[PDB]
Amino acid sequence: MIKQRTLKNIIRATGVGLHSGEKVYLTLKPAPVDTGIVFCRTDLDPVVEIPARAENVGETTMSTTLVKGDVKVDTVEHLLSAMAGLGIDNAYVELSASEVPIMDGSAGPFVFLIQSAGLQEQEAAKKFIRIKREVSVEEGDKRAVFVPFDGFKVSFEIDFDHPVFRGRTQQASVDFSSTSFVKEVSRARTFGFMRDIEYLRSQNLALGGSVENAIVVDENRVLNEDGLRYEDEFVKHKILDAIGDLYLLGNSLIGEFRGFKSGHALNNQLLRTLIADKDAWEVVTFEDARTAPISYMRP
Ligand SMILES: CS[C@@H](Cn1nnc2cc(C#Cc3ccc(CN4CCOCC4)cc3)ccc21)N(O)CO
Ligand SMILES: [Zn+2]
Repeated sequence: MIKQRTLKNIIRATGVGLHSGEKVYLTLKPAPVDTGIVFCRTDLDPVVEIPARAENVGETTMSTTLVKGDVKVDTVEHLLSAMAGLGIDNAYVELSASEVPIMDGSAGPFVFLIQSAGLQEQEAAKKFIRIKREVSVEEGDKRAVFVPFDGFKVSFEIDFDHPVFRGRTQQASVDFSSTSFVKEVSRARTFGFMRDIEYLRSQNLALGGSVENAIVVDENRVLNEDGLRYEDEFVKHKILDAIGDLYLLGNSLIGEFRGFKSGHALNNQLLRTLIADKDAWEVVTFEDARTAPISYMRP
């Protein structure tokens, strides 16, 4: 069977919240079968526990925020993308502050931390959610859609309001094999335009931003000394974001996501619309990994 996965070992990181500028201590702890990904704030008493689920999303401005009462965990999208990409089912994420650290602005550092700690296969079938029918949300010219697909595929188009490298649009389609995430998506950094960033900074937002954790685009050219990691790093980063939001379903998807200008807010609306449309999906397991539509890397 395709088995659930957790971490072999506890692993620890430190970093800064890009939004908050706060120093945060991050601990990833192994968890047992059918735990899911569960966030908790170690700096509160009592400690509060928030499953990484669509129903616990409270804010979607610039990032996905988990909320339970007045306790928040901000910027979950990059870490959840790493845990989706590697097929982690079960883990505790323990934070000393209200925001996941930004690291280098990609999922790369999280993937390496997880893959260092090692993956542990567990004696329980991994659960998948199979898209059996098309489900779409729109807001003006923005679109997000789930369509049936025997595997996992993301198609994404961004549409800037001015040309960047001579075009307003950037498109990528990734049909995921076991290695696609690590090779072609995980290293894609977050980005902003210099005028947007200066405005955000003025409003006391993006207090942990730097060239070390974000691509800065000064109108139509990249400011960062060493340039881009991928030709279309920007759309690859939006694919990373969508993968992190998708994992809030709490099980791995069999199907295709297609986004046109779809950010955390519309991605979250698509999740809620899919969940409400129960005839469009079904939970499934694969007792034979060899006949499954998805395969993960060896543990
Ligand atoms: C979780 S990130 C999010 C998208 N997002 N939301 N807010 C963001 C802010 C930034 C930033 C920035 C930044 C600020 C200051 C500097 C330094 N200065 C520059 C040059 O001049 C002087 C020195 C550098 C860079 C980048 C991405 C952002 N996201 O991907 C959600 O998914
Ligand atoms: Zn992002």
